[PDB]
Amino acid sequence: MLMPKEDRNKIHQYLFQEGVVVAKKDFNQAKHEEIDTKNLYVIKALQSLTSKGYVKTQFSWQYYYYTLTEEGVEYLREYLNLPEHIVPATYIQERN
Amino acid sequence: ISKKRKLVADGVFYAELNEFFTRELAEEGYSGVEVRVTPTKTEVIIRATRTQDVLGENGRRINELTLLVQKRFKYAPGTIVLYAERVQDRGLSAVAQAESMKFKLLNGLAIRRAAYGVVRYVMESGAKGCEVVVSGKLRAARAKAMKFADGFLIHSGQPVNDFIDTATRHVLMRQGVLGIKVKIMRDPAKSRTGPKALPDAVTIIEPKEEEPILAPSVKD
Amino acid sequence: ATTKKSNTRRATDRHSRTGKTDTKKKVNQGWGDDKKELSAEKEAQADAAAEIAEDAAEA
Amino acid sequence: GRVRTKTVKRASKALIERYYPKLTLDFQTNKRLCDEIATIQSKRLRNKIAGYTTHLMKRI
Amino acid sequence: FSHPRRYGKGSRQCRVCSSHTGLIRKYGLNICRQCFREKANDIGFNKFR
Amino acid sequence: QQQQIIKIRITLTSTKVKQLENVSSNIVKNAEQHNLVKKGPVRLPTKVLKISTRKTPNGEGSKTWETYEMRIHKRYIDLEAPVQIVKRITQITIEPGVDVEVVVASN
RNA sequence: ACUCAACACGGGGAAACUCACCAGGUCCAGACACAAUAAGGAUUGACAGAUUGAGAGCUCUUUCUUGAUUUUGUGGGUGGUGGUGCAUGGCCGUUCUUAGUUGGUGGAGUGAUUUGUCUGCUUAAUUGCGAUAACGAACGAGACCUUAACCUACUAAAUAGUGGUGCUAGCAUUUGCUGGUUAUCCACUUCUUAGAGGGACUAUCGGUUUCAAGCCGAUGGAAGUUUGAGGCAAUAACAGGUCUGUGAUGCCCUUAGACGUUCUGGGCCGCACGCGCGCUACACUGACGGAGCCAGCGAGUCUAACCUUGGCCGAGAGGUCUUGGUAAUCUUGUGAAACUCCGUCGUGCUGGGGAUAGAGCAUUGUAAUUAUUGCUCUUCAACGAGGAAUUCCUAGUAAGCGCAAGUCAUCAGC
Ligand SMILES: [Zn+2]
Repeated sequence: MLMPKEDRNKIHQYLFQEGVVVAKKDFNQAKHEEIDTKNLYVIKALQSLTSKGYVKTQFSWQYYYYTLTEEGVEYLREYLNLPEHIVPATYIQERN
Repeated sequence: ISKKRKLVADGVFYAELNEFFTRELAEEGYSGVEVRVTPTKTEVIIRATRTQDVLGENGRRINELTLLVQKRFKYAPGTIVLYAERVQDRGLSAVAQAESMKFKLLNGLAIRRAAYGVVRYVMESGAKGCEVVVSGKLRAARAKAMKFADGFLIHSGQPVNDFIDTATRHVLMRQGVLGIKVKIMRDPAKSRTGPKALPDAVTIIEPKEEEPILAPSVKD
Repeated sequence: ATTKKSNTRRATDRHSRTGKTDTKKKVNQGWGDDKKELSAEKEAQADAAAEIAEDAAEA
Repeated sequence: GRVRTKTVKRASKALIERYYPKLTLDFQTNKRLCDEIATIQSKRLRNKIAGYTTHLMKRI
Repeated sequence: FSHPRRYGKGSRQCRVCSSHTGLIRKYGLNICRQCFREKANDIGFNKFR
Repeated sequence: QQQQIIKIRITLTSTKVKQLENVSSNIVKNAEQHNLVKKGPVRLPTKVLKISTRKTPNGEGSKTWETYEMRIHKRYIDLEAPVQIVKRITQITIEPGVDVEVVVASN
């Protein structure tokens, strides 16, 4: 899908920060709840990461639940040029 | 918000969670969930069999759930706190057995071995009765419904709600979809809470053997 | 206008139309065989007792 | 109609065998006895038991 | 790519399955009648009489 | 400031009668133990939420209906107590599935 | 979907949506991998006309904008209210809510199997008595659970209610009688609420039978038809229904000029006619006008326009200014309808009946035309108790009668 580089980067940054993203299955929603981008871009960005193994998706009650995988952490680290050290929120003492 | 609306919304919150974890914690052997609403926090307890690798890695792939929970339902980080908990009586959990049936049927243990396998595992561990029904396509085109009953179980009345634990799962495969039905009666003697018998079960105590005749034989 | 429905092929409902039928082999390969019942049933107690050993060793 | 099931008629015979000494030909005292000596879960069944128990005691 | 969707069956869909038909709105449920009977006891609606 | 006696309404709402009676009993007993002025647990009429659906997911069969009920039990207890004791009473009686609201009576 | 077990059923009351159908137009929301193509721009965009229902840069005119996302092929996905319910899951309907089902030990039989599980009487009941090569049991029935009827007995309560008092208004003198002031206040908990417990077991007596199970009469009692009503409901089955509830699903079909999706308009309502559920009627036990005037179950908005009181405007529908209510508190005593009284008519298609139809004024909504709906006047049809047939029904029941809820922006003959 054709997507602005800015919006794509915002989604990748969010996903790396939190390690999870929750998107309602609404392609017409003008703005995503947690990210300043169109909800369509979130769903289609993460669909492209899931097809490559980088993100695991679960779908329930018209919501997509995305969880970042180990391979996805590495990919996003390279893509964002982040310098080992900085992990995602899912490595900060999870417990739930 | 009204109380009529609020308690219903807490019902739908539970129901959304139960269905979420069912498909998320499929491999990790999810029994169920309970929630305890306090003023500050909201406690949650994921009961599960495989409680080792649900947690793991000093937490690396676990709170994904809570971050997913806090994200959707609009909770702060400090409020909601889940817990992993070792499930008690793996046999009597009807959900666990129908889930275990799936994994046996996936790696290709044949129906009768799988069914009799699970029935005997239940019936050993304290269970007054059991049932397993498997329905659907299995290699033949026409579909059929085999039953694998053992022991004793009632069917009608309020005791069903009390004792017997129903659970169902849908299992995917090359040819069609097959469907499982694990009733497990549990013994009223091992109650914990509630009544300790069936309503029909009358019990009589035997009288002590009293000696006839006797004398006055007074005391002071 | 007056002519009612002309059935809905209910007179030959039990008689299959495909023409294909299931052999005894296909049924038995899916749903297990009645001759080889002991082999299946004896392996169940082995599979059952395997899990009970793992359940016990959790002190 | 009023026809009593097995569990009524069975447990009535089972009480009378053990406690024909004790019990009377009167419902009210019997029902209060059936609480102590027998362990019945239900309240309605207890009143059924004790009622047939009284019917048999009348015949004896 | 969009038109009025403020009222009517086009607006309201099921929480679970995204069907417009046969909704239960009472008490702000928004669950289709079929899905309700599945998730009735889970919510806390139990049969009695 | 702490010793100022405030008139307070504790409202208890639950679907489960047993838990709600236990919590209600514990609040009343604790109020007695501290010699607080109590108006006892007023039982409000139980709200029966009723949903009637067709049993069948399709058009077929006899027109059979199912009726589901959710019962909401509501109680309130009025207490005259200082602020410190009230905070103590509310914290001790948190049972899962009982909702507890505290309203300060300002006229 | 087509006998019971299709046909006011799909919670199916479709103005758009819903939506699947029809005439037309967009968008790709075409994952990924590989190559092509390639930053001396792969490729999105868009004013004004042209074009088109259209302010859709869709396409065309034209010359900017953008900086590798993609486009273009090749595999391969994704979605599908596309097909098959005769490939399936789940669910539900039916047989059957009928009374039915099974094994242990013993007996009979080489065996499959059988008896138990029965001639009779009894029960709502394979419920029991009794008969008895069976004996003792289990599932189903029953018990249970929810609900409805009693409990001057307990437990308490202004978010329920009463009795004096504080208070205050009128009638009347006799203190009174009848009302305001919901915490000015005190005391109770009968009525009301719901929490524990009690109460019924065919109790007790009289008949009539294998003097058994039972049944029938009479008296107490709140209640004596399983106390009334449901819920749950065995072994099984059916090529019952549902792939148009589902991100339940196999396979097949389709996949950029789409059977994906979305926008505009139409259609689902279209009318020589045949059938099913219903509403309103045919009048005098009635219509009409005034007056009297009594329920129960409900439901209801916080960042949303929900239930609406009271005042004011209006013939009415409605409008309008404020207020209570997240609700035993406010709406609401839901002063519902039939009915009750006193009037008006007088047996005539009549003042019974209110179809069809004209004109106007409101309301909801982006939109009311193929009348959404309501209101005013006018128009005033068939129908004089329904042929052959055929449905439902045994006590607070049938039938009459309206009300709330569901759906719901609006619309009930359901
Ligand atoms: Zn749904």
